[PDB]
Amino acid sequence: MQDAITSVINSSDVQGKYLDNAALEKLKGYFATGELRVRAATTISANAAAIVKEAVAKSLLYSDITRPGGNMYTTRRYAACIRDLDYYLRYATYAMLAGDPSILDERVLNGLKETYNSLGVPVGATVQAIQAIKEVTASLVGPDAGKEMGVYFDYICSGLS
Amino acid sequence: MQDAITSVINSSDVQGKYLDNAALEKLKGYFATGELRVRAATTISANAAAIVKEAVAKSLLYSDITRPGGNMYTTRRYAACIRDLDYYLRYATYAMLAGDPSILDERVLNGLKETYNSLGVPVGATVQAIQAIKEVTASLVGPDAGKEMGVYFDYICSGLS
Amino acid sequence: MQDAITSVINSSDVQGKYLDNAALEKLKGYFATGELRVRAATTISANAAAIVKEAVAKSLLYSDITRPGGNMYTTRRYAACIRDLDYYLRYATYAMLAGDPSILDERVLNGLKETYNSLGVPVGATVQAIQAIKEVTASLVGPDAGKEMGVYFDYICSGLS
Amino acid sequence: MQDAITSVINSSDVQGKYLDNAALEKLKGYFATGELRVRAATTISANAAAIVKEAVAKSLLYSDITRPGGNMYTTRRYAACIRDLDYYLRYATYAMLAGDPSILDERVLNGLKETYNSLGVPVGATVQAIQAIKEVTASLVGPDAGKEMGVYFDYICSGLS
Amino acid sequence: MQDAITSVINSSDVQGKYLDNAALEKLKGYFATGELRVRAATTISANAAAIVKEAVAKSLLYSDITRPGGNMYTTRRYAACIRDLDYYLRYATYAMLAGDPSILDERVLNGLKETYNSLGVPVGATVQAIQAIKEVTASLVGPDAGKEMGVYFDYICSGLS
Amino acid sequence: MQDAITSVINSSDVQGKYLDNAALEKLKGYFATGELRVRAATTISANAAAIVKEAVAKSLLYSDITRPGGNMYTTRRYAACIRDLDYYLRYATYAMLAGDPSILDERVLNGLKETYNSLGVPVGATVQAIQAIKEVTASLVGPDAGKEMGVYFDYICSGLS
Amino acid sequence: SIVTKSIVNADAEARYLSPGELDRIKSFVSGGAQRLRIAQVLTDNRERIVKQAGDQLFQKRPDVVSPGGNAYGQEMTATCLRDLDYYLRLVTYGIVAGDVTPIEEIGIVGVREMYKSLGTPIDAVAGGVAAMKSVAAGLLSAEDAGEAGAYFDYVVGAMQ
Amino acid sequence: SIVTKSIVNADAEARYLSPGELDRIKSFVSGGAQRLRIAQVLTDNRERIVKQAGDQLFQKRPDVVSPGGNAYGQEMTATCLRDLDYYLRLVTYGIVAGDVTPIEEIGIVGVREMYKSLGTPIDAVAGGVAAMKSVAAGLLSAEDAGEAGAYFDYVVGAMQ
Amino acid sequence: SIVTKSIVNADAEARYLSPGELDRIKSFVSGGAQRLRIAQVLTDNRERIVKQAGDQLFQKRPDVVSPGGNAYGQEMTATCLRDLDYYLRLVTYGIVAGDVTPIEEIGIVGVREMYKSLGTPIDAVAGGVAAMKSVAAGLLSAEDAGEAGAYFDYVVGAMQ
Amino acid sequence: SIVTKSIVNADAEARYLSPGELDRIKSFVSGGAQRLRIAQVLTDNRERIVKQAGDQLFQKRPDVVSPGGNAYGQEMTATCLRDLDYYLRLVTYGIVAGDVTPIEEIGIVGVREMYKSLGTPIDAVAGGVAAMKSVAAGLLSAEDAGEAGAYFDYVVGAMQ
Amino acid sequence: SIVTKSIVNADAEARYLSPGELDRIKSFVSGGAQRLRIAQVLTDNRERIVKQAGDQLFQKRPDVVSPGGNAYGQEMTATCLRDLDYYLRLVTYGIVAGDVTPIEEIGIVGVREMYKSLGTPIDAVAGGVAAMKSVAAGLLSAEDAGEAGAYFDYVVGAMQ
Amino acid sequence: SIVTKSIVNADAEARYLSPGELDRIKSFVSGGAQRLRIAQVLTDNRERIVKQAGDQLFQKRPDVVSPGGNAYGQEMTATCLRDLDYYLRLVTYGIVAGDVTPIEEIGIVGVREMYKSLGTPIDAVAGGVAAMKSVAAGLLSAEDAGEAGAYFDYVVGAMQ
Ligand SMILES: *[C@H](C)[C@H]1/C(=C/c2[nH]c(/C=C3N=C(/C=C4\NC(=O)C(CC)=C4C)C(C)=C\3CCC(=O)O)c(CCC(=O)O)c2C)NC(=O)[C@@H]1C
Ligand SMILES: *[C@H](C)[C@H]1/C(=C/c2[nH]c(/C=C3N=C(/C=C4\NC(=O)C(CC)=C4C)C(C)=C\3CCC(=O)O)c(CCC(=O)O)c2C)NC(=O)[C@@H]1C
Ligand SMILES: N[C@@H](CCC(=O)O)C(=O)O
Ligand SMILES: N[C@@H](CCC(=O)O)C(=O)O
Ligand SMILES: N[C@@H](CCCC[NH3+])C(=O)O
Repeated sequence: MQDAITSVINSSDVQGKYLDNAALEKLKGYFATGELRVRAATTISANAAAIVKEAVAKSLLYSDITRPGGNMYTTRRYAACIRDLDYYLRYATYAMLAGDPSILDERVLNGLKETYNSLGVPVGATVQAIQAIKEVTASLVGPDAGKEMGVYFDYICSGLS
Repeated sequence: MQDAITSVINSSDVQGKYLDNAALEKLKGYFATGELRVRAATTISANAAAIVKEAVAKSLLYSDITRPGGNMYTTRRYAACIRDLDYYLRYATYAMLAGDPSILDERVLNGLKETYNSLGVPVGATVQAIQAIKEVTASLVGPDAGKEMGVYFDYICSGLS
Repeated sequence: MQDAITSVINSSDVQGKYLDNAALEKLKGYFATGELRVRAATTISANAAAIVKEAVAKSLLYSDITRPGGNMYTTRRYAACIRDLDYYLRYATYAMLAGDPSILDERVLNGLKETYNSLGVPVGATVQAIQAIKEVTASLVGPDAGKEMGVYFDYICSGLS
Repeated sequence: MQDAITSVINSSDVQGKYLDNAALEKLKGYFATGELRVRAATTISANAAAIVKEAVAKSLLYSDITRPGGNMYTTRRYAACIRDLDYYLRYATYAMLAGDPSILDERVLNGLKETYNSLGVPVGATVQAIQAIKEVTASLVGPDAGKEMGVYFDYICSGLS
Repeated sequence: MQDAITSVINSSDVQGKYLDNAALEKLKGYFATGELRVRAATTISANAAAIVKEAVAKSLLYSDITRPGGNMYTTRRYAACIRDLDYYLRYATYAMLAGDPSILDERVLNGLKETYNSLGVPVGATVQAIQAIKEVTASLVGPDAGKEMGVYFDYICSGLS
Repeated sequence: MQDAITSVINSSDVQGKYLDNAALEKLKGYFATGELRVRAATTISANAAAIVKEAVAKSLLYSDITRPGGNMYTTRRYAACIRDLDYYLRYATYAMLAGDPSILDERVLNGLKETYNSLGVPVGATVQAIQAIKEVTASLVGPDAGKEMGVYFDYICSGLS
Repeated sequence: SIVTKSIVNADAEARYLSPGELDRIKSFVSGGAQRLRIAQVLTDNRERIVKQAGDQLFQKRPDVVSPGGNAYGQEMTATCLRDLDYYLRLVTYGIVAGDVTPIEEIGIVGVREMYKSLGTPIDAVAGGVAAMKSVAAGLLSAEDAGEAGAYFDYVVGAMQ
Repeated sequence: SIVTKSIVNADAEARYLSPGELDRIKSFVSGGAQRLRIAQVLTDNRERIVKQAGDQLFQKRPDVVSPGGNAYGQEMTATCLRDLDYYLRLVTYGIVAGDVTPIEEIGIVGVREMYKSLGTPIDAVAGGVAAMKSVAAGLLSAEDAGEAGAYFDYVVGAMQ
Repeated sequence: SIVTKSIVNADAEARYLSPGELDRIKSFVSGGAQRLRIAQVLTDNRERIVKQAGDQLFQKRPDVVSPGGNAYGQEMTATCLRDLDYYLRLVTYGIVAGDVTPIEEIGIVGVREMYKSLGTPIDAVAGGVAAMKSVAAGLLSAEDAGEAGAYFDYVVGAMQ
Repeated sequence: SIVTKSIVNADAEARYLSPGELDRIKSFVSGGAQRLRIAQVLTDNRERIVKQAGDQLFQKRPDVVSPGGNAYGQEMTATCLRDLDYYLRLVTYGIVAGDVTPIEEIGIVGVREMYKSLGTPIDAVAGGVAAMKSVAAGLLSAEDAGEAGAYFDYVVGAMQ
Repeated sequence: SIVTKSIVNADAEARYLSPGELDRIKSFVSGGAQRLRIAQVLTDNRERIVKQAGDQLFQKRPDVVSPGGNAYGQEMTATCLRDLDYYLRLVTYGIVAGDVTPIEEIGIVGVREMYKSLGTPIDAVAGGVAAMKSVAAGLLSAEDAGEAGAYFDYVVGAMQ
Repeated sequence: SIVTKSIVNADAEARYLSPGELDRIKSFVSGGAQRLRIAQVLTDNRERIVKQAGDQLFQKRPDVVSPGGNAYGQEMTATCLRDLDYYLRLVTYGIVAGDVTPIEEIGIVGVREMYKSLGTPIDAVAGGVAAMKSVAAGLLSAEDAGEAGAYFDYVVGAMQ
């Protein structure tokens, strides 16, 4: 993975360049936000189970998906689905701390669409659940942090489609 | 894998149903003749090495296949081939007990044709050896149990072709 | 792997034959070259680092490949590249001792083109470096041993193309 | 470990003897009780957490042992203590199924007194808790099974003294 | 391990007490001079290889100990000895930062005397080398910080004796 | 381990000395026996199973030790005992090739008496069996090699006592 | 089912079924008619088993149907009894299969994770299943209640 | 404490502390007086923080103090507030240590196993701690509430 | 026995026995009386089973009791029958235990190494055990001979 | 950076960052402006740092610029200073990242293998980097030289 | 061959052949004509070596050519001698190669499984190979018999 | 020695020495007189080999005998030659043993750590050993120089 700092270093290194004004501006931009990212991550960690619970209640429960024949029917599949949502929240939080989505390509999305398709996991319902996690998270961390977390939630959803 | 009983339970479970009259009739169909499956499996287990020995003697020995240049030439290849016949008999016996060939797709056939083709194991001669195992097995368990075992031997042969 | 001796044994074994006049003459042909192969291998071993150093200096250094943006930029990539050239020289020397290229298919080339293509290692530059190793090696071991080493260097290059 | 059957076989084997009348009486005694032992084990398994909870409430809670300075103070020590009681119940259940305490010497008591003494775990309080587990277990499995479980609980307590 | 702060917290916790005036005075005592500990640790870290080099030169080199027959003869024994001196300096520095020698009992001294005695490592010469490390360290960090480091060097030496 | 050559090197190295005339004469003394040691080792290797068979027949068979209640009763214990005798013969042969018993301390005797005492293996019977191996070995390799092998058999026996 | 469990155990040891496994299958198929009859009693009486089990649970644990409780209100209480009906259905599958595998695969793997997410006290779910065992036992012979009871006990123990 | 955590991290990599790690310890020692003042506000107000947090919890979760609930009755309710007072005490230790280690070692390792055995709904314990955070924050500056809040959030997240 | 095997498997997974393991123990103990009866027939007829098996072996393998043969002469022939009596005794232990473990632990681990060292042709030992199976089968019902036969077959197969 | 290191460590344990990891990130970003200032001093003075370091090095290691020396002649000496300029650039990356990882990944993994092949005495490369440390230190406060010095020291130690 | 064995050993240690390995190849090829003559003498005498070895084996192991024996009758006896001729051929390959690996790869891997399936006593096969060694030795110099003998001994030992 | 190496290899495979290993011991002891003569030539010429090797090294590496250099001045230069004399002594031990293990155990394990601590450039130590090889070679036959050379090469490569 790269974070916002290492992405700048790597783009300068491939050119054989010392950090130029544009690179330094990107580094300053990250440093100026770091404490706000830590504050959001602290709040999300303390509320991670509650965020997934509320998103599931809003987007999945009391539908064909949890009834016999639905992909969240059986305790094993219910548990697998909330485990996936726990992953999406934990990795989106990492990406927000890093200010960079590369961890999502490396550790979340690589082969994920193919896995879901092979198992019959419905992508549309997963995307609806991630949208609900985005809304619940924004209610807890405030508008600016909610928008930033939204970038990474949307990145995961796009990667499934 | 699934057996005859679990297939019925699963078809009821996907509908959210207690076992209905049609499901109970399918379970009774397994119970009606299940002792005959156990009796055949008992006989095969007691005679497993002897069945493979006689099948090999009838179908493979004293031929180009065991002479220099043949795919059963060298002690390593001879041993691998009789190991494969031991596998076919053991898994066909499981499938017969289950009344369901699913164990053969899951534990025998997945990638087997590709493995044989990459190594140069001749499928024609393997199918002839499985036909010999079917005939020797039928001589020991009787024609009716031999026909049921034959369903699973033929399933393995078809899976190679 | 096979060597010139085991190539003869294997061809006799597939026929079920004791070694005939042609087989014995082929073995005598290998034995008559054994000391020359050992002499060449001794010289290459004593000069292995120097051969790779001179080949790299002739074919790779002071180019876009070693500068930022090139595949030999970073100490890790420079070291990986000279490690690969060390492998090609060591395995070509084994093949020359054996009088048989089979070790190159078994231990060097299996999946190598695919690995290089997936990582973005330039095959053209690699083949140019192997050609330089062939020339430097020939300068040390003399024309006949240089030609024989060239068979194995060319075998590796063909396997990359 | 040995069970009641293997203990008899082993005592006959060391004498080089076929099973004599006394040995056969011990085997008959075990076979006559096997189903009662399984029934008790089924009940204990289903109620294992509840048995420990009631024993702890009766013997340990609301005392110096759970307050600051006591050996069950801190969540880690509370959890370690109930883990120990979970072990005692699970292993006593195994010994009751086996009709033989050898599993307790091999897997529970070997070095246990020394471990408790080195850590400052109070043996008297542990023995009181095991006595409470014996009483709660007997209430669930009935008098005869309670007495038999009591043999193994008392065996563990004696091993701590 | 414990440090000066955790020792106070633990003494309050075993009483079930919030930090009282006496506990807060002990914490203030650590805070009052903690920057001096950080300054000493900064200097030692920057000079760690040089401290060991000078101590070895002053206490061990050009003696029977490094000549054939001596316990620092052979490159393996020389390297083991300077590794041990590196350990003593690194752990003494941790203990000084902590204001507590507990890390030395837990991570340095447990079984060390027994190990040295079993291998024939001379304790007298080790204590002379630790005394030299103490003197070289004091020359770099100043007499007062040198005295505090000396407490931990003496703790290690006493632990060997 | 050390052999007769490395014993001389080690005694010179502890003095910091090049090999002097006396050291070179000790090496010549070992080289002058090398072929005799190899001849004895060749004969023992060719007869290893027969030596153990005859020693067991002379010292252990048809006694309380092989009957129920004896330590060689059960096929597992009989096999373990002849495996131990196979070890003693193989390691004594190594020590004789080396002209040095150090391999016996390092690879055979370290903790062996304690292992036998903990398992209840009778050491007196083991020493009687090793005496029998010494006599049978001497009958095959001749008096001089028999005496030299006897040094290593006696070394193992003394190490058990 | 006992047949699949026996095959999976034998395959893990690269062997034919043991005489013990084959005897269990012979006993299982000979007893099939009796197991279907026991399962049919639970099926036929599912309304009363679930209703009476719910009443027993809510008498012991009135907190779960009190304000703040997971089953508070008519809709949540109905969903709670729906879950008890799910577990009774799974118990009938285990009885006919002669093995807990259908119960394990449908209702036990992940059960603690599911109820933790929902905020359902799983000790109270276990109490509801224990209450169904007691109601069902009243509709069965001592022998048949012994057989059915093992399957209810499996579920209760798996939720501890 | 931050000192022990820094030493343990450096020892795991067989190294001296970095200049950055030593600067973090310098900042910790220089801020010691301010951390002691924050801890002292929680200590001095412990009765009101625990009482008001309990009231907030029992308003959100009246089931836990209703019949069948783990905290039902005067004695069990008092024990519930005793546990909240334990966690407030641990939060004061974390604040003075500049690290959650004292909280983790005293009150978090094994906490789920302890409350599961007792039948205490740990989600409601977490809600009690979250209520103490909100009451304590009212007694602190925005900056001091931010610092103290991290320690309460650690406990809440460790129970979820 | 299946009791010890079930306990060892459960302990390896830090768990209570599975319902399947408990059912296997119930089936095992319900067959106990029948297993004891089979073992008693072999025990009561041990002299004739060993004597007749020896005679059958020496007729099929006259080499082992001919000059140069491992069992040549009165004393060696008596030792050969002593070994067959050992194996019949172990077969009775296997029958009562409901598995081959007592046979394995006493008479099979290391058996090839022991007889190789002694110079006993282990194929002929296997023939003697196969002859005991045939003599014992004549004293048993078809069903009981099937059960006993598995234990003799285990020994024969383990020597080949 | 410490951000990536913290994320990688947390992901390896399938967890959110610890309070200690988050505090380390807060301390790191609060120092960002000072790190950028240190990196800018080295960047702005890069020609003089490399030129003066080269001059100092050739005095300590006359062998490398003597006939037969790796840096003998105008072109090879220019390539030597090119390498010192690479290492100064990497040191600026380490300073802004707050750890050695960018230096390790670009300039240290395989460095011994590369210079061994080229015949460059790596002790003299280390001397050149140590000389850059001494020149750079003259442009920095004691505190800033301590921070920059850790990155120079990492490179020198990796080459020694 | 000795060349492949040396290369495989060197490759396992990521190294060039040792001076000792290269010297052994030089000594091997200088003796090649003598090795080829040993293989030619065994090839020219193969009928008598196999026939005499068979006679010795059947005298020591009359069971294998007696009723019930694996080699009983003209056809099975001929197949037994066919197998001894296979092993003599493989021994000639090992002699010319200076290594046992060609023998191992053709005639040893899986040999116990093959002969177990066929019901052939592998200890009697080993006896037949040992008998061929004794006949072949009579055709060769003491030094050549020593060399050939090692390859017969390899086969005999690999069947124990 | 070659004898210990052969025993260690055989012991790792739980076997007697191979015919090839026993042959190598016979060839080793038959060549022993020649190995002892090589060791005697190096021993007798040790002062000149070390003195000339030092002069060659100090011409190639003038830095080590220049101000600031590890070997600067009469006493440090004498200690440098003392170390080359140690390595020549170890090379004689390897030659008589036919194995590098004595060299490895006395002078190679930990060598980089020892010289790093002392500030000695280990590439220059390796150069001194390479210079001793070249001086010694002139005192030996082509065959004996080949043998001695392998042991000098081992030391040089083990310091790289
Ligand atoms: C009879 C079918 C064959 C036969 C037998 C035979 N055995 C021996 C000698 C021994 N047999 C044993 C066996 C055991 N020890 C154990 O612990 C067990 C497990 C319960 C067994 C089976 C032992 C220990 C011996 C050694 C003698 C002793 O008791 O101490 C002989 C004697 C051989 C000799 O040369 O002395 C014989 C003849 N031989 C055949 O040919 C038959 C095929
Ligand atoms: C000469 C080629 C180079 C050189 C050498 C040099 N070495 C030292 C100091 C010591 N060297 C050793 C060596 C060994 N100890 C052992 O056990 C072995 C294995 C046999 C060896 C090789 C030791 C122990 C010392 C320390 C002194 C002592 O003997 O106690 C120095 C002295 C450094 C000083 O400042 O004291 C020197 C100069 N230096 C070079 O630059 C050459 C390349
Ligand atoms: N291992 C077999 C079967 C695969 C499987 O078990 O699924 C193969 O290579 O095809
Ligand atoms: N191996 C070290 C570890 C010391 C410790 O654990 O304290 C020793 O023997 O001391
Ligand atoms: N020999 C090198 C010289 C590099 C010049 C850089 N100073 C080349 O071919 O370019």
